[PDB]
Amino acid sequence: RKLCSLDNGDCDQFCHEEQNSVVCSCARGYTLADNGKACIPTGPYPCGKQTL
Amino acid sequence: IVGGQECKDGECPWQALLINEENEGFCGGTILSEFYILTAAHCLYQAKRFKVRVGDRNTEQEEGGEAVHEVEVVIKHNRFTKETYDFDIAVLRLKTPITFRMNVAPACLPERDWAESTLMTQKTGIVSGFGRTHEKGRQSTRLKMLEVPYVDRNSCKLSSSFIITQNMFCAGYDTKQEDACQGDSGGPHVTRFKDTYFVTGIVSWGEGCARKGKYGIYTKVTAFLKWIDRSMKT
Amino acid sequence: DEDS
Ligand SMILES: [Ca+2]
Ligand SMILES: [Cl-]
Ligand code: NA
Repeated sequence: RKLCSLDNGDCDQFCHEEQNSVVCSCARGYTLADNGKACIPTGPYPCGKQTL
Repeated sequence: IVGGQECKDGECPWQALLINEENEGFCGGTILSEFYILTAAHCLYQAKRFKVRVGDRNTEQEEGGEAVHEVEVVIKHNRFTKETYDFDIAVLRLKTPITFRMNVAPACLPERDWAESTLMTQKTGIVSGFGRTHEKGRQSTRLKMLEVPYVDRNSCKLSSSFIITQNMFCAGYDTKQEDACQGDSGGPHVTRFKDTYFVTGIVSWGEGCARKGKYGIYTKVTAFLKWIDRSMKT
Repeated sequence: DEDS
C-alpha cells in the first residue's frame, strides 16, 4: 500500500491518509489528474511555479 | 537580506514590495492571488499610507514589468502585539487585480496538516526581500533571496532572549552571516516541495541580523491558514 | 473569536 511517508504517497502536492488509504490533492488552481496523483494547472501562472 | 544572492528574473515572482508615501520600500509581502497579499502586521505601523509594487527588480529605476496597486482593505490579526511580535500577520486586499506575467505569480498556500508534517520537515526554505544587506546597513536596490535552514524549536528557544510562541518558527544560521533583516518583514519564506513553492513563513523579527547565536524569526503560516482563508471573506 |  501507498503511504504519505514514502514518496509522498506518489502525490504531486498534498498527501493525507483516510481510513488507512492515501488520498492526494492539489493547491487552488490545479486539478487532480485522472490517476489521483498528479496536479494539473488550470491556467498559465499556477501558484508556486517560477515564471519562464 | 544579509548574504544570499539576487533573484533572477522569474525566480521570486511572488515577492511584493510595500512602498510608502515617497515610493520607498519598507516591507515585503507575498502574492497569494490576484487580489491578496500576505504581509506582517508590524509593517502596518511603519508607514501611514502605502501601496504595493509587484514585478520590481531594481528599486532605483523603472525598467518595465513593475506595477503598483492601491490597497482597498487591510486585514490585521487582532491579537498582534508589539510586546512579543506574536500574531505578526496581515492580509491586504488590492483595489485592482494583479496581472500575472513574467516575474509576477502567486505562491501556493499548502494544506495545513501536510504543511506541518511534510513542508516544515524539509531541510530549508527560501526567504527574499529588498531589506537591509547588513545589520544597521542599507536596503538592497535588487531583490535578494536566501536559503535558510529550519531550526528546531528547542534550539531556537535556547538561543532567544525573547519568547518563541507556537505562532513562530526559527530559520537561518548560528554563525554564518546570512539572515533576513529590517525592511524584509512581511516578505515570503517559501518551501519548495516537488518543484512547487509553498508559503510557510512571514519575515517577522530577530535580535540583530545574522548575529552569532541568533536566528531569524518567522510567523508560522500553518498556524494561520484558516485565518488567511477567512480574510478573503470580509 | 480567538482568531479574529
Ligand atoms: Ca524598478
Ligand atoms: Cl499587475
Ligand atoms: Na546567527
